Amino acid sequence: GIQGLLQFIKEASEPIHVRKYKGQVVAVDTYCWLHKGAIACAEKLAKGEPTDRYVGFCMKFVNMLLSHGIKPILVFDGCTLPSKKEVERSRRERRQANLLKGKQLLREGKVSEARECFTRSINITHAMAHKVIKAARSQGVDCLVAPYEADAQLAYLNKAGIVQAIITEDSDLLAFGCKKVILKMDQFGNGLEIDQARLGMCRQLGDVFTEEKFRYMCILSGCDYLSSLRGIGLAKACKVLRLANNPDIVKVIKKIGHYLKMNITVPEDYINGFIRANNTFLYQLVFDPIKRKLIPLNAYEDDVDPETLSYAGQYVDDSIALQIALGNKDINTFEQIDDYNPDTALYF
DNA sequence: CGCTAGTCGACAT
DNA sequence: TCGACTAGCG
Ligand SMILES: [Mn+2]
Ligand SMILES: [Mn+2]
Ligand SMILES: [Mn+2]
Ligand code: NA
Repeated sequence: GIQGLLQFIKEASEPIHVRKYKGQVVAVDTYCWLHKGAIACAEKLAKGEPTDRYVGFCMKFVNMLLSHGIKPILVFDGCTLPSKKEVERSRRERRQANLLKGKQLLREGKVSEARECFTRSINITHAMAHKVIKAARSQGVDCLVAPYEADAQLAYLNKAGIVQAIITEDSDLLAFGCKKVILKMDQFGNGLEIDQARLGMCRQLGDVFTEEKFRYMCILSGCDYLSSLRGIGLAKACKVLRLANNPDIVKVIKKIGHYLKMNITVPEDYINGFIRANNTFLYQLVFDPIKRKLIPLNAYEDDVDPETLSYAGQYVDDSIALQIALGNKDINTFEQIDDYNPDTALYF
């Protein structure tokens, strides 16, 4: 999550409606709808009580898309990424803390604060997502569980031309190189659209509107893969990259103390972290829904050795990747929880 | 002025 | 899954 990215490129956004993509294909970061839908029933998901309201919550959105002739491809998060294991551990810890806090508040009498702790201990399991998948398949809507992060999968779907837009709330999709991103979409169909090509409209970006430089900026600002340097945001990173008259990024990062004229100590492990973060944004494993195989988000360059890309996702057999993609195989238990077969009547 | 980290929100009666 | 708002510090 690139904090303050949306407001930073505000001049490259515009209010639209979904009808602009009428008759076209659009992929969806479904976990946002899952969270917002789970908020309405936080306490019941906290007590372990049976609840399927979030299903209907996502379904009114899906149906709203179907009403305007849109073809939605619901994309779901899959396995945990090693480049995000720290943030995941932290989030898990906070969810646990809030859960225990709320449960303690139930043993007193405070009902509001307990609900406030329960609405911040929301854990979107893969079973709920599977419920949403079943509900979507009952309506004939394509679904796809990403090998890891849904971000990279959406990015691939958008870059491959399989979809023409990405409905999400996360700003990372821009850093992954998505062409068209639809943000802040209500249940009525109104939202903001940020096109990559329009990134040149932002005067405060300068010449930093190319995919590579924009990615470097987003990384230097501070992402989930790598915490930024102390005192470095979007503006200073963009400033460095604008003053960066050098194709090699490493030397620039080593010269960040010069480009900003500040006292910045940069550890080697932070440089390695930047390389790993960049390679995470570039070559994270996604799933080709047509050829049915595990591929990186972008084709490997000649200046990169895929042997040292374990943090960007581990390769598995294409059959397993397909079973996970369909959602038939649970992410954790790695066991078959469903028996859906797309052949026996997205996947051409 | 820009960056940081904490608070607060998304639901919907 | 995330972002929006802001007091407080450089
Ligand atoms: Mn998760
Ligand atoms: Mn994501
Ligand atoms: Mn993300
Ligand atoms: Na930062």
